[PDB]
Amino acid sequence: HCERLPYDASKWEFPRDRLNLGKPLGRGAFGQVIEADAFGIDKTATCRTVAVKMLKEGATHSEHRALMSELKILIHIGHHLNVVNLLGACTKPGGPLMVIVEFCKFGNLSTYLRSKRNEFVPYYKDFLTLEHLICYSFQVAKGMEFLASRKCIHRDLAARNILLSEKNVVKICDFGLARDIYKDPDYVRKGDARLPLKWMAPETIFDRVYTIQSDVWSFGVLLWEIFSLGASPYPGVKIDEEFCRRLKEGTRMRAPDYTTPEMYQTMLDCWHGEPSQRPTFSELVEHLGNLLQANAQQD
Ligand SMILES: COC(=O)Nc1nc2cc(Oc3ccc(NC(=O)Nc4cc(C(F)(F)F)ccc4F)cc3)ccc2[nH]1
Repeated sequence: HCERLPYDASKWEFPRDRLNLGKPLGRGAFGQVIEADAFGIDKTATCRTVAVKMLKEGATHSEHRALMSELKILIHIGHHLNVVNLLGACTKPGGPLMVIVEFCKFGNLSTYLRSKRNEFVPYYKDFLTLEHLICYSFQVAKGMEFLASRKCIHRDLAARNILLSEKNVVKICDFGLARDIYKDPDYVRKGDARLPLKWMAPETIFDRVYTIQSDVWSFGVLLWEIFSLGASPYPGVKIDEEFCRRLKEGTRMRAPDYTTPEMYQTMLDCWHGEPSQRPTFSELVEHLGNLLQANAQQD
C-alpha cells in the first residue's frame, strides 16, 4: 500500500542515538543510502553494519511521502531470506526520516559476477562454479515466489537489483534511487548504467503491462546475466522499434557462455511470448531446486 498505512512503532522504531552513520552507499535525485553501525537492532548485544535510506537536504513533502510509502511497503511485504530485510525505522520527531535495511557486503550481483570471470570453473577455494550460479538463480526464484505471494510485482528485476550478502545469500531489492540518470558524467564509467528496456517483456513495451508473469520474463533475462557472469543483455543489438518488433515475433538471445543446456531451456521458457505459458515462480522454484540437487549429486 502507501505512506498512510498504520505504523507499529513498538515493532519497528529504532533510536537515532544508536545509529552511527558512515559513508554513502548510493545517491540519486530522490534519496540517498548511507552505511551505518547500529547497536542492538536485532535485540542481541551486537553492533551491526546496516544500510540507511534517508532523504537528501531540501527534500519536499512529495519526497518524504515517497520514503514513508516505501517503509510501509516493506512492512507489508514482510520477511523472507531472499528479499531486502527491513530492520527498523526512525520516524519520530527530532531527526531525519530513516529506513534501515540489512547490509549485503558483496554488493550487487551484476558487478560481483563480472569481478569473478577469471575465478569461475564449471566444477579453486574462492572460485564460483555452476553450483554457485544455479544456487543464486534458485534463491532469486524463491524470493520472487515470496513477493508474488504478497501480491507484489517487482517491475525491474535485474542482476543489479540483487544484492549478495555473506554465505552466498542473495537478496532481491529495488533501490529506487535512479543513480545512473543522476550520476555526475565526470565520474560515470562503462558498466555504471543499464538499459531497463532490455529486461521488459514484450507486453510491457507494447501495452505498458506489468504483471508477475512479466517479472518471469525479466527473471529469464536475469538468468542470462547470471550465466554470462554479468554481461549486458542483447550484446551489440540496437534497442529500437525494430528490436521490439523482432522480440514480439520470437527472436531471443543466444545462450550465454557459462550456461548449462537446462538453464538455457529455462530462459527460453521464461521468454514465452504468451505470459500465461511462462512458468510461475513456484514452478521455477521446484525446477531450479531439482537442477540444484542434480548438480551436486554423486555418480
Ligand atoms: C559493496 O557492498 C554494498 O554496497 N552493499 C550494500 N549496498 C546496499 C545498499 C542498500 O540500499 C537500499 C537497497 C534497497 C532499499 N529498498 C528496497 O529494496 N525497497 C523495495 C524493495 C522491493 C522488493 F520487491 F525488491 F522487495 C519492493 C519495494 C521496495 F520499496 C533501500 C536501500 C541496502 C543494502 C546494501 N548492501
